[PDB]
Amino acid sequence: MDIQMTQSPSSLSASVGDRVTITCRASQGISSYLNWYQQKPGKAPKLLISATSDLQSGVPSRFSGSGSGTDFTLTISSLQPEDFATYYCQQSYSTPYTFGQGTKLQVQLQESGPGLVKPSGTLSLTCAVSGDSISSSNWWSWVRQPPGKGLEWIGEIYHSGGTKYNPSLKSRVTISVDKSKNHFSLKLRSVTAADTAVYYCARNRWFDNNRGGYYYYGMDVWGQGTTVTV
Amino acid sequence: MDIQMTQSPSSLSASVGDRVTITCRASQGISSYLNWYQQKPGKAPKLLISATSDLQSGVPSRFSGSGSGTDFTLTISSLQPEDFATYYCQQSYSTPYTFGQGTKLEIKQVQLQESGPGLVKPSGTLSLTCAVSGDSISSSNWWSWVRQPPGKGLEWIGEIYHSGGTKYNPSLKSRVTISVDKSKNHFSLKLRSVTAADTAVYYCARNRWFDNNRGGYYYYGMDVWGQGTTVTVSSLVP
Amino acid sequence: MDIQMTQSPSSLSASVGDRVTITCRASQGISSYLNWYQQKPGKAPKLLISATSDLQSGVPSRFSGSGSGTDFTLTISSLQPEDFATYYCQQSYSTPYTFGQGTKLEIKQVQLQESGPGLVKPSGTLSLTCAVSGDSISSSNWWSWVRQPPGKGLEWIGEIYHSGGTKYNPSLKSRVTISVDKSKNHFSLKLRSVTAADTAVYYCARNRWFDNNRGGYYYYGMDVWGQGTTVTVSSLVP
Amino acid sequence: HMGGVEVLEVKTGVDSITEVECFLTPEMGDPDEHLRGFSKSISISDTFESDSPNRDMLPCYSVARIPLPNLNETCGNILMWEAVTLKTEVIGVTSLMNVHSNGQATHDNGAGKPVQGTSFHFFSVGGEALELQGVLFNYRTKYPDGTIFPKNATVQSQVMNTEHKAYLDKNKAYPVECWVPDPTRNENTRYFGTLTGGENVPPVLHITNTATTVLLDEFGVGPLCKGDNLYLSAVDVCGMFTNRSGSQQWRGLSRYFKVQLRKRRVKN
Amino acid sequence: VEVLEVKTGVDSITEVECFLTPEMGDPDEHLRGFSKSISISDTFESDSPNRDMLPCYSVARIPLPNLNEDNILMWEAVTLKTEVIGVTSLMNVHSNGQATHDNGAGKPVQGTSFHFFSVGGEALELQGVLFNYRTKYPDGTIFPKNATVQSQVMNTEHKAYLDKNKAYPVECWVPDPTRNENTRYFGTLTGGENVPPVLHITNTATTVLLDEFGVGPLCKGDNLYLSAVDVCGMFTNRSGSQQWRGLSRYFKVQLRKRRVK
Repeated sequence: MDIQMTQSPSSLSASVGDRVTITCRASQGISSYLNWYQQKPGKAPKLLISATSDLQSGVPSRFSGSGSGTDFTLTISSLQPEDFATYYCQQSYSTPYTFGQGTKLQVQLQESGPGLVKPSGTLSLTCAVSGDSISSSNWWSWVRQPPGKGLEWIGEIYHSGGTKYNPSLKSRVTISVDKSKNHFSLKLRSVTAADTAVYYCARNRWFDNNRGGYYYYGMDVWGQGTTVTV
Repeated sequence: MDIQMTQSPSSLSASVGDRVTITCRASQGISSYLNWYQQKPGKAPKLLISATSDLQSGVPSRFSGSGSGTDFTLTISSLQPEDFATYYCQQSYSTPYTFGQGTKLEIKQVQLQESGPGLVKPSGTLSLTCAVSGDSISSSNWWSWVRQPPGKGLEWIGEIYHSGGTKYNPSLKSRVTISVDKSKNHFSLKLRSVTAADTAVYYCARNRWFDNNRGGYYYYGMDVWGQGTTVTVSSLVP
Repeated sequence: MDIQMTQSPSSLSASVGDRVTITCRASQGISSYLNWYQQKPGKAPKLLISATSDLQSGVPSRFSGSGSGTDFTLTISSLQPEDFATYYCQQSYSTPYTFGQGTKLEIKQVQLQESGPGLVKPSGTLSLTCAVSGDSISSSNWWSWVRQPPGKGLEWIGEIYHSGGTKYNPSLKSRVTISVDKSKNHFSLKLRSVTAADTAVYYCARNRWFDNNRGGYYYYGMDVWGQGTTVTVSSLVP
Repeated sequence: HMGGVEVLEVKTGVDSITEVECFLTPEMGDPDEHLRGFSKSISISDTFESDSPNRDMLPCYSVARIPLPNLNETCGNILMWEAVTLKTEVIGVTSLMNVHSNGQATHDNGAGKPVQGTSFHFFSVGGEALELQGVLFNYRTKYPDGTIFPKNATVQSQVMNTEHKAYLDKNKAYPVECWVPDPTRNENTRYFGTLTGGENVPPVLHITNTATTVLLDEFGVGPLCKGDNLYLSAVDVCGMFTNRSGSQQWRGLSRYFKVQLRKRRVKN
Repeated sequence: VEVLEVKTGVDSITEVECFLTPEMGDPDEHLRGFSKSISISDTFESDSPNRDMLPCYSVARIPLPNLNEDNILMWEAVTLKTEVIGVTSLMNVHSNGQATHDNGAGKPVQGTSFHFFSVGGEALELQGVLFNYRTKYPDGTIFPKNATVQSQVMNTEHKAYLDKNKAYPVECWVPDPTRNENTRYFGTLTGGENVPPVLHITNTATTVLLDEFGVGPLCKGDNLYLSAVDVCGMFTNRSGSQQWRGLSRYFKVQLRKRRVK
């Protein structure tokens, strides 16, 4: 199911102590399956809000979310200096998971791999999982961010080997898992210029929010990220 | 069901290595029943994608498709010289199968063979045959006729099954006949009372369904095409 | 159900050999229950197409129809001199049957016979008879009255069945009577309290249904028309 | 004859019993060479007066006349075959699990909608033709040429007109909707029927070869076969099949009959 | 056979117990008990169902203690206990399902069911009946051959023995009522796409297999044939695609020795 996520505004300049509201729109109804992320420059995205309005542990009480179906809102109660970042919405209603284009205002994963690939070659990366078992009940994901662009979900693997892939990449992607080393891997065939990006690995886990219905997923742990240039 | 497909842009020029996206809209929801075709100048169309996003074997992985219901997108990741072509969407949700108007992209085995007279007098009967080689007529697919008038744009005429059942475009049903002959391994087209609007390149095609595990109505795509034959309506006889 | 049909364009100038498409829109969905008629100057309308796309026998195969729900198209593949006429769509989904306002195209056997007085005083009673020959009144179809005011489209008055049941246009129900007489093989129209608005050409017609295997509500079309009789409302007596 | 005769003792001995076994195929209308077992698409009239259903749209009663071994050599002190027991079932009940052929999706990417809706399952065993009474849903229906239907129908035919009396004496002729077994007659027949209305009702079909119905009446007398002929009648309209367009067709199935008979003496 | 008296004595009775597993199509190594997603043909003529989409009859041939070494004795099937195994598995409305509505539970298994079982002294005898005679049945199934339009109502040419597993599609074949003299069979088709499974279990119910004359199935060659179909309905996954779901059937048959000629 293809759902496009549009945010507004593209950029916002505000002064400390102001009330900030970012909004987004889904190309079709997605009920309450909507997540918000914070990305500081050079860092991996950080999950703030899952399931429209559930604040993550450790994100300050000034952040809040609301909305329904097609329209949602992220709100900062009183802006402070640390809030300078790019904020992304992400529908979790249906794969392939899609993010908004962004608004400019412990488990550990580490990723390694070449960094330069020849055109038509094979990108290959590996995510090292520390502090948790690969055989835990979550999905292990790959997300990439092209230069000066938003986030694209590549795909996910379960410890048992099952995969879900972005239909845009299905014909040339493989994701694998090796419980021996507690690592999962990404292979992308026939690379072109469009594949230059920072690639992230991430844990896509479900939240027991007692809402019922389809599992609510959110990527709550991110690797540092690696740049791959073709 | 009457389903009009609208494609955008109608033409585009780009440079090798660029990312191009072509869009199409359906006049009603067609769920995931949407195919894409590539037609290089003077050649038959070639199936690229079936069922919104399933790539044909041999199609380079830089092609991708997506969308749902009313709106669909064909994406080329990194434009390459071989990609200069007219790209057509086609809804497979309901007969008559309908194509979009085509997007011309300018850059800066089974065998089917059509035969028959190249010339037909006005109000005469156009008659063509498609010989099927390297595959039996008795296969589990439809045998189709598609035409492309000089101004381009593909129109599905109809199709036949080996046991004799037919489906015709309602615009042509009063004057078309499609027949099949298992003993000669061919199928035929007759179009009565022709006018200048019948001057076209006529293609025969295999319309087969895809075992893609999605469920519901069969997903059909025209994956093998003949080379095409021109039929011109003219009063003058050589 | 009150269903307004709107036709586009209202007038059209074209040249011999042109492709011609006339559209019509229904004020609510009518599924496939849509007919097309051709009216040559000074003649009765003639049914071209029933049930969106079924061509009448004897109609040239350059005519086709398509559409769904609220939007429909009549197409001439290649325009020919025969085809100068006004074209009407007609929804057959719900009584009162309603016609479009008409598209005038300019290019650059059962028999019914109407009879009755040509003149009626204001407040008087218009009375007409439709004689049926080459078919029994007892056939399985309705017997209809349709009228056409001076250069102003088509209005269904009502219909009668051989066993005496009637259907009337709600705009006329208070003042109209239709009757049938099997012994004389005719049916009749009475319209009381006439005014100048009743000056018109009055047609009788056979409204029969088509065994087209689509299923559901009977598909009706007026396939045989009388030649039309003018009635003028006037205070002056000869 | 149950009433026009004196019914005496049953004959014993090895040759005193016989068995009839057969299938009655359904007559749903058979609109073309590919659609045996289906009706034509159902078409809805605009008024009661204008109801003129096509012959191919009207399911009919099925009937077979089965000759039995000739007895005697007339009338008088005579032997007749009497039907004692019946085994019956519908044949092909699993064919209704074909939800993949020419169907309408229940929802996007779903299976086809199965056969469902109004059903009539009916069977009879008699020593003479089933006796019929006509009852019309709409007395102004025009029944088509080639059917045998209640004639000179009046508005009273919509509840009870005793003029409409007939014999089920021809196949593909008596439409199910216009005729029912005449409860004032049929002394020499045993009949059983169930109508389940409603456009969504699911078929519920049981099969087994372990169930027997006894055909004897209160006095221990079964149907007595006039002229040594056994009459079997059936209707098995299972429901409607729906095409993708939404057009619907009646779908019927065959019925199996196994009847045991014995010789009985009668007089007059 | 002239069927004579029942042998008595402590060695004169025996018991068969077993499970027959369902044959729903098993489209891959994760989907035992399920069919492939059901696909709908565009016309009757083009109906070409995949083998993995067609449930088949299950059959087990059970050898019995050998009698007569090389008038003889035959094992006679007298009573049956049977039930569907795993009926509570249908309460899983949390795995891979379609929400009944926003934030609701998963839609349960429901729709057309066929529950069938037979006990016989030889293979179940089958009669072919086709919904659509023009269906193309796939390689690896055994289906009514040389089908004609009469195959849609009754073609006496389509006679078969249920003599192989994963082979005879349920939708093509029924017990032949003109045969099966030496078999007892019971079945129920419940149609409709929203009909709920109704499944009873108990260990207190016995079905007697004797006919009018007090004779049960007589096991030719000391072999008992058990057959079963338990299509419980369809599973709907989130996309809406639907798969047949089947369950196993338990049989316990008591047999006794009977003399025949």
